[PDB]
Amino acid sequence: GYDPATGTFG
Repeated sequence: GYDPATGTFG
């Protein structure tokens, strides 16, 4: 779920 690339959650 967590977006590591952008550092968000989607």
